[PDB]
Amino acid sequence: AVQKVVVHPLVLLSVVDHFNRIGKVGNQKRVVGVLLGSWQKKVLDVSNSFAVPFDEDDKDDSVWFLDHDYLENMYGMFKKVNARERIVGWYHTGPKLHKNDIAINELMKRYCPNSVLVIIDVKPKDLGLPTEAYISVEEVHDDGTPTSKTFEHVTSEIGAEEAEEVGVEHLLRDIKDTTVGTLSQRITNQVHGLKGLNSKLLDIRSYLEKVATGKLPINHQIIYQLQDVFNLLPDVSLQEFVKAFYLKTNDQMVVVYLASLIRSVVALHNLINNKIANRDAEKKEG
Amino acid sequence: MQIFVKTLTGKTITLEVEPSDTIENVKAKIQDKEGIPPDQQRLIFAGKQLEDGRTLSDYNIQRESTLHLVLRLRGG
Amino acid sequence: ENSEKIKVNKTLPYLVSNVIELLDVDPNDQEEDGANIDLDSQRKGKCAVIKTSTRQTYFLPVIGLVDAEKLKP
Amino acid sequence: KQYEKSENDLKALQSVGQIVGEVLKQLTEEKFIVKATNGPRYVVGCRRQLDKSKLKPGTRVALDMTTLTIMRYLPREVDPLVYNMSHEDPGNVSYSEIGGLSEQIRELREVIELPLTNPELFQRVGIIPPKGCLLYGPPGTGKTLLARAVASQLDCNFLKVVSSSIVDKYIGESARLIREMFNYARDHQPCIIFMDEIDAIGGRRFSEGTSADREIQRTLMELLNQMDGFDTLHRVKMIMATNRPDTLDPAL
Amino acid sequence: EFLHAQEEVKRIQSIPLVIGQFLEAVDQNTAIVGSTTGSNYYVRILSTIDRELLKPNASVALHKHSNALV
Amino acid sequence: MVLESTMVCVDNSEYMRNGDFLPTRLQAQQDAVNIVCHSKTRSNPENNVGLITLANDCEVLTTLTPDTGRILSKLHTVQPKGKITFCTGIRVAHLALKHRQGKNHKMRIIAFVGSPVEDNEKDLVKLAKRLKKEKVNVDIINFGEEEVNTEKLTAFVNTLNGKDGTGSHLVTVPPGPSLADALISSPILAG
Amino acid sequence: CTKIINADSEDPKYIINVKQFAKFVVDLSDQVAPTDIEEGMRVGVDRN
Amino acid sequence: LREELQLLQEQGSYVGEVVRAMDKKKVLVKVHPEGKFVVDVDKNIDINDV
Amino acid sequence: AVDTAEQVYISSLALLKMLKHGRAGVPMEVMGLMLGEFVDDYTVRVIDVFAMPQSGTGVSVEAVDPVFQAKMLDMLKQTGRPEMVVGWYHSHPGFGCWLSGVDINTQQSFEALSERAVAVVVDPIQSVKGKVVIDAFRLINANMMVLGHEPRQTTSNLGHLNKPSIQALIHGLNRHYYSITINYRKNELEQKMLLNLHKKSWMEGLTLQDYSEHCKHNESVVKEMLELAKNYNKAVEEEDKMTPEQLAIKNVGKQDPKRHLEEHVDVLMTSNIVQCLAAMLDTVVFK
Ligand SMILES: Nc1ncnc2c1ncn2[C@@H]1O[C@H](COP(=O)(O)OP(=O)(O)OP(=O)(O)O)[C@@H](O)[C@H]1O
Ligand SMILES: [Mg+2]
Ligand SMILES: [Zn+2]
Repeated sequence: AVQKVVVHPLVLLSVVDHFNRIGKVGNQKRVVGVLLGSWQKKVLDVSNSFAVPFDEDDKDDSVWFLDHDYLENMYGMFKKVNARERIVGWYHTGPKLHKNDIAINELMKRYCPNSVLVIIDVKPKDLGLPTEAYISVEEVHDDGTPTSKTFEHVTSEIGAEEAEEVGVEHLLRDIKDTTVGTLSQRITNQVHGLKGLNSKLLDIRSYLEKVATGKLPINHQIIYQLQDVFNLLPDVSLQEFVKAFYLKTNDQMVVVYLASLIRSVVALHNLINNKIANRDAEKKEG
Repeated sequence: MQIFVKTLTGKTITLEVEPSDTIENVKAKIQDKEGIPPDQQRLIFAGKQLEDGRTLSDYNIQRESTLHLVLRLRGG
Repeated sequence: ENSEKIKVNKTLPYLVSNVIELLDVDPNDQEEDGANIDLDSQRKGKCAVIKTSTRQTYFLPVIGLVDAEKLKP
Repeated sequence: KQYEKSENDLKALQSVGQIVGEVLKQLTEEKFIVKATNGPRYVVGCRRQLDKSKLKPGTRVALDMTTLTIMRYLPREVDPLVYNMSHEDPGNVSYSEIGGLSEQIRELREVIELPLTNPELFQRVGIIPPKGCLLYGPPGTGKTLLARAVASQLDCNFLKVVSSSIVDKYIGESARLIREMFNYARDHQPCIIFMDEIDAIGGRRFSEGTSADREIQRTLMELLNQMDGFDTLHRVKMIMATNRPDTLDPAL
Repeated sequence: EFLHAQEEVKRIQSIPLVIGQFLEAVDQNTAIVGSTTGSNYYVRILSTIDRELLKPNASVALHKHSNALV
Repeated sequence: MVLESTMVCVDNSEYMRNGDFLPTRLQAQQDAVNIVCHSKTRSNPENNVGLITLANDCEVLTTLTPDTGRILSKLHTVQPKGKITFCTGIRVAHLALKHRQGKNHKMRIIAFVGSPVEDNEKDLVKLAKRLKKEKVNVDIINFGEEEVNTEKLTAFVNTLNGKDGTGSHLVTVPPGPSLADALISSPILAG
Repeated sequence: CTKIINADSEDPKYIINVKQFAKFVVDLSDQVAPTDIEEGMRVGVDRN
Repeated sequence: LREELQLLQEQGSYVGEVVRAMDKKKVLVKVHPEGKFVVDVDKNIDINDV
Repeated sequence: AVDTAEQVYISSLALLKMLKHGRAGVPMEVMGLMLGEFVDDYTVRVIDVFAMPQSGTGVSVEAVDPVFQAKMLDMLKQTGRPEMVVGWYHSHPGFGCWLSGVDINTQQSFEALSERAVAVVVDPIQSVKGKVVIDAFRLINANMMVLGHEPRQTTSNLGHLNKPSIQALIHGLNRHYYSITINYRKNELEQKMLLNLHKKSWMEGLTLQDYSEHCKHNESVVKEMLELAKNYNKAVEEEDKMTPEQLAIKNVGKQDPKRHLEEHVDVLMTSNIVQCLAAMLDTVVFK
């Protein structure tokens, strides 16, 4: 239904400052706010946000509040001050997918049809992309309940823009990994993404904690993929997968062998370009 | 009677007026305390815009109610 | 106060010109506030195009002190 | 009410005139490249609201004076010589008033009135109707009068030309009108061009005696090319008149 | 640090930009152009332009006020 | 003036659906809400009047707003159908008044109960001592029909205005379908 | 120095003309009468 | 490299055409279509070199 | 008096609202408010920024109804925590930074209630990626301009560090206003979480690259690299010749071999060494 989402770094930042402004409560508060944006060409866009007053008490945690007058007038100001801008859905600060977010989405779907949510990070530590988004799908289906509804993650990335790329690249001024040569790939995804595969091997190790001791629902629809992964584990090293591998090493290295051969001759022509400027000035200048 | 003039600048200005006074006399009293002509001033009482042609009693402004002061804004 | 201020900005060096064409342009779609402008395309009457005697053409959205009825190309 | 006019006059004196330009091509999404009617070519930007896709190469736009960016697109101009050439005739003379030459009246009707109303007959035979025709004869036989019969029939897309207002002492302004008359002619598709006393602009040619008839033969050869050079000359009929057709260019 | 200053120099490549035409160069990194206002100029260049994309009769950008090669 | 915020909790439970009261049970309590929101507005212009429910789905039907045009629009075909759930009615009343724009207002709530409740008296007394630590004064007004000589509500008001509260009451319902404009003349006259 | 096209009634409001540039609406100075500023006559004019 | 940000704001140099020099260190130079200018020389340029 | 060491702290959060609102309506002069937190006579802190609906012309830009202003500030007090208007900004489109004759006028309106309303210009054109040219200002009295008296009584070695542009010096600087040196409030609260959130990927490197065409692309470069080396088998041969400073000015019409010949060697290396290494890890890891 939706291809992907596009998040600007402003709305990425426009939650953190509110997380600072309610950080004096100390005890517990999740930041929940209205997400504004304009989805076009089946691509979800996210532009602007604010945060709505929201509290939560732990005993009987089914009692939420959205001050809709604050939602009515401030969006009416925002529809005034940017008529290109509209509602796109909502968000919450999302540490660990709290329970009220099954009907918050159903509370305010009378504005946005595909009222998408966004889970963000306030304490960043990962090896992935710390912005997560779901979508609302419902089912009268296989086994669980007559009324069943579960969120599904549509893929997420941080979109840039020519206005804000001026800003963020001025705001970094920090340790950087520019000059992409032979080394940026080695550290953006060869040092890093191999350890990125750690926390996904270890993630399914964490579901594996129920062998005879963990939580009481057992499998039914979790193991059809896990049965496939050991089935779609790749081909063993006996076939011409051995032979055609040596074939292309015997082709890819020849281009490197030519290209390195050129590198020696070019700097040797540079060597004479310094022996023309060494000997032809010691008699001239002194 | 006393009134409150609560600006957008966190600041509250107290004035002594009469209920039959016009708004242009109120903005003249702010000019006596600040030095700003009444064209550069906008007075808001409970989300309503005030006009100099009417008095305080037409808008039911009484003793020690709160006004809002926003200034005129023209850039170039 | 207005007739004083008009007299100040009615000051006589006058770069005389020629009326090329007198428009009929429609309001735009879509305009928004925040960067709203009452000067471009909120009314339809009247815009015009002039040519000065320094061989310079100019567009004008606002005519000025003269109205649109008694003007013609 | 007198005060209400004096307040819009306050509202008048914030407006700034805008540079009339023209779009040449489009470099990137924001890099545009234009040339004013003043002079030099400029590289320019636009608004982020004003349809950056619609700026085709060719159109006429408006600019800012201070920052020099595109504020607005505009349609084409209609060059007020030609607007005051178009529809300023209140003449109401008719075919009942002309008399004696009804053979030519039906002859002249055939090129200007018949295929404009019923074109399907020529398409069946397989020939194209004529572009135009001329009227020669001794002076005072009804040459100018016969066009005035047709002039009381159209009123909006009939173009009478005196063939002496089209020349002036600037460099290219004599040939700019002939471009911008026929550009007005294609924009109003049922249209008739009338060209009275073409001997001023027609001529034959010369071995280049004076300096004056340098830039008239340029003004003449612009007319010859705009008739039948690389353009379907369609629905644009031309009527010309003279007292003596001795002094005409054989290429015309 | 050089790559940070490498990209910083193009703030002169802003939007009010006028058009000339390349004519010749006296020497390294200084050239002679002709604007579309009729008058020719002896201008300095900007260093990051590949010099080997010049002179058939090249269209060039010029600065608005200072009127140098852009 | 005096700082409070009047918060009405309407009754859209399914036992309020008949026609024993004369126009409608719905419209009779509606004009009772209409006259008290004219009594709180005209005695204090700062008080906004919005409505909440205490049904199975504790919805913000209308927002807490000083306009009643949304209140007047929703209370027609409001569909008063649903199981009563008053045990979360304390939480949806109290946490609403912490979403207000002023905490220096007096927390004043009225509650309309016109249905048999199935609460635990041991659960509300933990919620009543919760309101002792939250310093909340609620005048509960009984409508409709209920367990007569209202069970668990005398015990809740007593554990509401305890510990030097001594100011809240329990307006009980008479089991007679009379005109309800005279029943609520005691809260509008005094406290 | 310039060349005057015409005067007009009720007011000075002279129409002036220069060599290649535009035509302006001008006024006198204090040091000259409006008498000998008859039409079609070359006159000297400040630059501002 | 970072000098040129504070170097290119210096306005450009005109190009002209020498006709002939004269007494007291000056030359007669005309510009494109602009009139002839009697201008002086700089100290690093010889008159007989012009 | 003041010490010309004013040191306006802003933020990390406000400037992105400044440029986005400044650039979305760039050729018109958009503007807004500055909602911050005052500190002592020396420094000031501006933390939040919001705009208003406006109405403009070419040379002027105005505001509209003041009921937008008070209702906006009430909603920002109840959500978050209350603040106070420390100033105002506007946006010259592609100009630079100065106070024009109308920009100075509404500043004069705002400096009456508090005397430290900071006037801020943001140019979202001149800012390419680095410098963001901003240069906040504040008025000086033209009465002391009449006195010929030089204000602001320099008592710290901090003001005369950044030099003004000549174009802003053509305008009212320095006869009616002054410049202020500023920096940015940076913290792990924000600085860590825009770096480690923006330029990140997940699979772009544990994957192969169009395996039948990468080796095909390893001929799409090498084929013309032969003839480009034939030019390198040409250009060295015309040396021991006319004084190779001449071989700089002359060769600006056409491409040289020598620089272009080491250009593809970097490309023909990293395209191969990455694709060879990334394939030889999946042999180990995947069974
Ligand atoms: N056939 C005619 N019937 C009636 N009146 C005529 C006729 N021919 C000419 N006239 C009269 O002669 C006058 C001149 O007409 P017109 O200008 O058309 O002559 P012309 O042929 O155009 O001569 P020229 O080309 O020298 O002007 C008209 O006003 C008309 O009244
Ligand atoms: Mg005739
Ligand atoms: Zn400005």
